[PDB]
Amino acid sequence: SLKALINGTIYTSFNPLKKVSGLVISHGKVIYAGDSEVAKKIVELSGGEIVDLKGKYVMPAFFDSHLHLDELGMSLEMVDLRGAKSIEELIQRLKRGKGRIIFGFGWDQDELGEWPTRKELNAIDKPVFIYRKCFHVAVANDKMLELLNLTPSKDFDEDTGIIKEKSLEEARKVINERVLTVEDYVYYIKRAQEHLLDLGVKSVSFMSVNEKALRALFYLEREGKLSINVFAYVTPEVLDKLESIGLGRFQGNRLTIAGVKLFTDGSLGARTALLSKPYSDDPSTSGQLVMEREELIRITEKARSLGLDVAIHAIGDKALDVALDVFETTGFPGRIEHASLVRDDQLERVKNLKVRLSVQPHFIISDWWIVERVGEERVKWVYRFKDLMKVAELGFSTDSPIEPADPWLTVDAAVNRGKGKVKLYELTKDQALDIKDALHSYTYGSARVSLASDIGKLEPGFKAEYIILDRDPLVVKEGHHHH
Amino acid sequence: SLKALINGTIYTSFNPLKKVSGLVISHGKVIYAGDSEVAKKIVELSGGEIVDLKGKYVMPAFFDSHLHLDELGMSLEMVDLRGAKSIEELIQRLKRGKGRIIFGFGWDQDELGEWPTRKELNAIDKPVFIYRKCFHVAVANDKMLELLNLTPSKDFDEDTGIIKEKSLEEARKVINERVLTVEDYVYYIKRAQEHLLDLGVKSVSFMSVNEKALRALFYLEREGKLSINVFAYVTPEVLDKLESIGLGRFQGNRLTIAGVKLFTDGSLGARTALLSKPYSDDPSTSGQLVMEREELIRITEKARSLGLDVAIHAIGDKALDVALDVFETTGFPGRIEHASLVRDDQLERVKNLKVRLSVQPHFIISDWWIVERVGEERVKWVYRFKDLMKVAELGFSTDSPIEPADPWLTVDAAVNRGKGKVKLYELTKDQALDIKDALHSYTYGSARVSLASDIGKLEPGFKAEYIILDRDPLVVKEGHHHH
Repeated sequence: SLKALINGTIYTSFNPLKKVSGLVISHGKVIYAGDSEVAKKIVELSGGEIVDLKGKYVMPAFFDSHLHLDELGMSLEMVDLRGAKSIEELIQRLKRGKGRIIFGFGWDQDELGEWPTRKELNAIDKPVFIYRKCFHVAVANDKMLELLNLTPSKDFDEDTGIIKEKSLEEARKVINERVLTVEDYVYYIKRAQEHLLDLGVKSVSFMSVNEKALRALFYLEREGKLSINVFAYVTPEVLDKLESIGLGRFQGNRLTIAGVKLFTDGSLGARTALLSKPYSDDPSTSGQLVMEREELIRITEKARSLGLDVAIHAIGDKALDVALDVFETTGFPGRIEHASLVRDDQLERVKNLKVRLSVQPHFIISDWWIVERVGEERVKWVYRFKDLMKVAELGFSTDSPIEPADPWLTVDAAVNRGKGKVKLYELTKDQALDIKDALHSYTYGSARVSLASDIGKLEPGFKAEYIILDRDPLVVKEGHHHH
Repeated sequence: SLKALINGTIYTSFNPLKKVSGLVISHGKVIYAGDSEVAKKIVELSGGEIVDLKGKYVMPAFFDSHLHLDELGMSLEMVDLRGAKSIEELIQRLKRGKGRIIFGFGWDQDELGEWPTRKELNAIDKPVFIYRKCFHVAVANDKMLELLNLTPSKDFDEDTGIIKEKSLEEARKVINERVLTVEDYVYYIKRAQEHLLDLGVKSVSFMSVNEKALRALFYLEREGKLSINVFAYVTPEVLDKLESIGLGRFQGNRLTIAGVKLFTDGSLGARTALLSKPYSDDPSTSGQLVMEREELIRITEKARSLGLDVAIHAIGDKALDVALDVFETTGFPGRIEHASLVRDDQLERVKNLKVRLSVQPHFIISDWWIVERVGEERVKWVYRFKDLMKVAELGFSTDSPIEPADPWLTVDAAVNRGKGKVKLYELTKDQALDIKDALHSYTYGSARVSLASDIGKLEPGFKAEYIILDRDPLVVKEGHHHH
């Protein structure tokens, strides 16, 4: 169809700020951006729909440059056990849960009075698997333990049903590869995309797409049931399978086979992020390197032989050195995920290697313990978005479901930096972004970081991914957007 | 870019005949078809290029619904040994050949005076593999035989270098899977597509895409070096590998993973096509079934589980029964390739199952021996294109490089049926098509047969694949098209 959007205020770009009064759209792409009367005239001659905006505002849709579509779907279906004050309350919540397997999250023995147990969870006549708050421990009943068939170890207590550390790593792998079916993944991804679409997020980079998530994505693409643009960054294990048929970058209608996702380190919360000096609240540790340079380089080169992008998780400042070493050696300006701790000296190296950065501003709000982890002397390195925007293309993301998916909450985090919420604000005030730069990062910034060359602006040649607002987005309080 | 094609005669459809004077094209798609002044006005308002046709004619580009892109590339690079009158002449031709391995075709011992031999071909300091006329026998030198490492049998004479029957089948498999590299396939496909593009063929169904051809296609697609639309029909072996990642129908920019290609029988020339009664010139044989129904159904269902199309080769009339049995049982209206012999009773079954047909009219010209194979009593079943067009969507193709790729030669074959060239004309006069129906079959007919829903017409919504002609294509002698 050929359509015009007329008689409204259409933002086509944020950096630089450009507004028009009329758009012409042909087959999902903008072909004219300018005067409202010209737009209407074009569509009158051609034949087609003329949409009266009636003074409403139009902006490019949000692009979340880093999330987990399958995990978001699971999270939306999970039983919420946060704030449960007794085993009784916990069992009552789990009994209301729907589906083949009852997944839950968020319980805390401090709230409950005691740990939940395998025996207590046997009262639910379904496999039950429940994550503790912070997702480093889980408890399972008999039926779920039968499905999991976990390797005996000290990290798996068979009597109490408590699964932690590497046994939890095993349990997650088994759930993701064996227990869940492709049909489950289709269901989870459908749920996630409808949630995102309702929030105005119309494009994503889906990180760590595994074998079954990829099968689900292919299914949804061929059925025309993918409702958002998905840039798939596969696991190394999936990359091996792509290589076996020679499938590299491939852009479909909604699905793009985009890249591979790699890890250098863990997280600051668990103290597994790799630092150049020990943790300030644990001087015995400096974090944990997940993969060595040689293996990271090998996977990067395999991906590059297929024209695929390479995204590397690096939270700690030493992990960033490792990630930058990989990109320097391969001569590929890749993307770095998180970039949570960046030293003053690393800013110029980021600039010189021309790397892309995907950051998650809502982590400022969630990670209240950050200054305890890194100390005051490293505070200036923390989530330094204003500094990073100067040296690299910067995209915004939520890492959903780790943070809420609502883009306005992440915009607020970047603009206001946890003012009145967390210690970090007072210490890092000068890193606050203005609303224009935040919206740019969450639209065109995210698209560029994801190598989506026709997304992020509403200028001619770009995909017509837009959202319609009642008010000027630059002028509304972030937490006050409706419907 | 937004462009207008104005001041010309643009055929947008052949059945029914529709002409306009102006087209507007946006991002490779037609968005307006109509008056020349309206088209120019649209592009003036929008901004963009206005192309003056200066009275020239425009038609949808040809769509060859069945060819072998890799084999066409190889054929164009091969040494032509047709008409070589001595071993001396043959060696002289092969010495002028370029490349790592010297491939040749078309020699005949009747022209040469004698068979060529391994020893004689040792005079060329490269691996040499030379097909006899009709491609059922080949001869190879020492170097090529080293590369091939063929299994000892009666069909492989190691002293003379003569390879035939199942040893030739082995040699071809080894060449295609092991001897040729992906880089060779990239080179062959590039050569083929430039040849086709120069002929006005802008879309193809590429049949029996093997593992390395698929790798090459993926490479060309990601590099943006595919210059024609390619609908890939993979081998069953490749289909297994698609299934391993869940890759089904997938439409990229130029490359579509479209389907799987299956075989019921052989060919009438070799008397391997499967007939319901013995051959008229060999009463001892009725042809040869390549694959049984159960296996054909299994592969069809595997493909259908991935939303992939299924194309079945059926030349003989009994082979057609087998193909129709597969489509009936699976409940899938698939496509049949060739449909060379169709009985009066099979016409209604074709109609009822709603199958698509890809036919090759130039076979009328090449297959001079056809009436000897099938006899006069089966002549009415032969290449009955007018009858078939009444009961099914019909696409035209060349099966290149088996026939010449020039679409005008195939148009002529359908319209004139070998008048003054072969016996078949006088016997099957009434099956001749008019030029409008031939052009329709070679554009929209071929697209529909290949499930290319946005190719084949120059109406709004369709891809702008067109060719520019000096004259009205409906009014020019077929063999008289220039440049």
